[PDB]
Amino acid sequence: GPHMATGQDRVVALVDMDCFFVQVEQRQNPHLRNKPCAVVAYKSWKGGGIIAVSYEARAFGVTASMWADDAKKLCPDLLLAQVRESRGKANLTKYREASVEVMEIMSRFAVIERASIDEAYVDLTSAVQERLQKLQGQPISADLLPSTYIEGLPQGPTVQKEGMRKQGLFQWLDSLQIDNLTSPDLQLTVGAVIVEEMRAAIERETGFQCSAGISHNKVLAKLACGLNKPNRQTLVSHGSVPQLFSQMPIRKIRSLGGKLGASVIEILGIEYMGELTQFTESQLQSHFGEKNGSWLYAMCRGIEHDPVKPRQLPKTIGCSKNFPGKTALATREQVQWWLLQLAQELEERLTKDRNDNDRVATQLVVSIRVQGDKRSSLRRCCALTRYDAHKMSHDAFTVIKNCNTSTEWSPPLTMLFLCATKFSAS
DNA sequence: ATGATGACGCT
DNA sequence: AGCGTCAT
Ligand SMILES: Nc1ccn([C@H]2C[C@H](O)[C@@H](COP(=O)(O)OP(=O)(O)OP(=O)(O)O)O2)c(=O)n1
Ligand SMILES: [Ca+2]
Ligand SMILES: [Ca+2]
Repeated sequence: GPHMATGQDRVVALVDMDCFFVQVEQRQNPHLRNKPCAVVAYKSWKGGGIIAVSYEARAFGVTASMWADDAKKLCPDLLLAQVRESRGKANLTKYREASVEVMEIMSRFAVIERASIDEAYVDLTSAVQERLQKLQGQPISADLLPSTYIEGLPQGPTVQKEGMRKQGLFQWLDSLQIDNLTSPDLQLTVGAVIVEEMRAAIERETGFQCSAGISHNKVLAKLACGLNKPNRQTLVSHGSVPQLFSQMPIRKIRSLGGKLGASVIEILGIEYMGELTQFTESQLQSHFGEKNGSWLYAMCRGIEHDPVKPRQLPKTIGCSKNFPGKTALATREQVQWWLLQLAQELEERLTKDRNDNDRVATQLVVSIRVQGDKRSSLRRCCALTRYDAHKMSHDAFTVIKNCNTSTEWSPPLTMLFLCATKFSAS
């Protein structure tokens, strides 16, 4: 139990666009539609680096971080769109703008947290209560959930994918107690009805398809989203967690895909998320720190309290370019010229941002990488007082020039990064 | 060695 | 403040 919390207090969705940069290019160029295709940055080196891949091309084994020339070996008919190039660098404006299209539609339904260029979390708790006030006690038909998967179902007593989806959904809805407006499962179900609507509106008004996850917190909603991609949505109930987590590799859960997840596996000698339940909160805290330990203890039971933050715009605006291998900047003149190119794109994006969103950045963060992967090697800041490219590139040079151990610059820089931050209204 | 981003934690 | 981790 009567005093044990179960993490069923919210309805949270994570919406993520399907092969996003590819859809943006396919909307614009109908020849690319329903074909194996990919988006590449640059062209000179091995046909360019693949940044995004349609599902038709994934069926040939093509992935991101492949060189286009190598992708062609797996998929000879592969079609390519390339990222716009401005001032000698890749420019993502087209995708940032398509992103705004989608975010503004989602923001009509509820408060969103912009999680990336093509993903947003939604807290649907209030919206769900609303929809439950209307539809006073009346059944939810499977027709309101035409693309929803219920994770863990069907169980017990078809041969095709859509057959299985529906069988599971029928089992789910048949068991659903609609007379209790406090039922966590009913609330998730209504949550999923709203997300069907949201996803319909996105596709109607933009042409873009997406997937979604619906559950009681962000981590489960994110996990749920990727269970049935593309163009589908997945409901992960509290009750589904023990079986789902029982064979779920630790690295699949958000924030456990890197070093901490590896420590968890190595120190505890476990593989799957469910196995974490057999450790006390104190043991987990002793191994991984108080915050991580408490987080892990709750999370392996499907419980997480990270709030959906009310934030629709990025908190930073940055411009970055890598200079790998022989292309690494070796002279002072090069460093200054590329700082200028970056500052000019940055100035362009800052002026737009100020006009649109009534805010101004006050700090300029300058970050470089040295040949050989020193320490980002180095990060320094200065005041951003004027949206002026020549001043910003000059200031950035001023704060990094001391790092030169040499007309010549050594060690060669393999990356430059300018980032505007610490925004104030207006 | 996708190269281009973005959010947040630690000290 | 500057570096590290984790992710799209
Ligand atoms: N390391 C990465 C990962 C992604 N992206 C870009 C290209 C993607 O189209 C977009 C969204 O990334 P996702 O990881 O969501 O991948 P997609 O949306 O392309 O595919 P999926 O349908 O698997 O989400 O961000 C990128 O530039 N660099
Ligand atoms: Ca995506
Ligand atoms: Ca994404």
